[PDB]
Amino acid sequence: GMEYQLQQLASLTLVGIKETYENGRQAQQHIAGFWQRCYQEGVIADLQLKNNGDLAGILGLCIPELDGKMSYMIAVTGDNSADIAKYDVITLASSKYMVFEAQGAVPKAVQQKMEEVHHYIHQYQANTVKSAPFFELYQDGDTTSEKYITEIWMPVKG
Repeated sequence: GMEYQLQQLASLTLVGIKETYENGRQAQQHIAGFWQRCYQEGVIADLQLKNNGDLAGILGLCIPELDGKMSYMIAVTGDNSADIAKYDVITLASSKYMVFEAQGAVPKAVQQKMEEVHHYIHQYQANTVKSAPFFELYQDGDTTSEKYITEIWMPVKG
């Protein structure tokens, strides 16, 4: 079902790498490959060394762009300093969130759930959702498992 938990975050510093796609659907078709490349290059290992634990996992941050484009940033919550400048180092502004769970193999289960979440918001949270970045949060585990849990954090007003 579309059960969620309300959570709130202070403003966070996110350190990572961003890719911008033409729109939401083209993003879905490139995101797995983007994760594969970051893994292959050692970017994931490097970001995990910077992970300060503010969020327990690594983020797939979805950044709706003003011109209709969709950016995806692979990132971790980190501390700010000159070092982080090699990567993109941005502030995710404080917000309340509805936090959903996708259970299943990454990326298919996450993209299925994300589609359900957008639909749920489109029907039932039209005037409560915020136009701000939203994210997938990945804990360690076996992401190929049909039992793997990914959190989906959608910003809401309040």
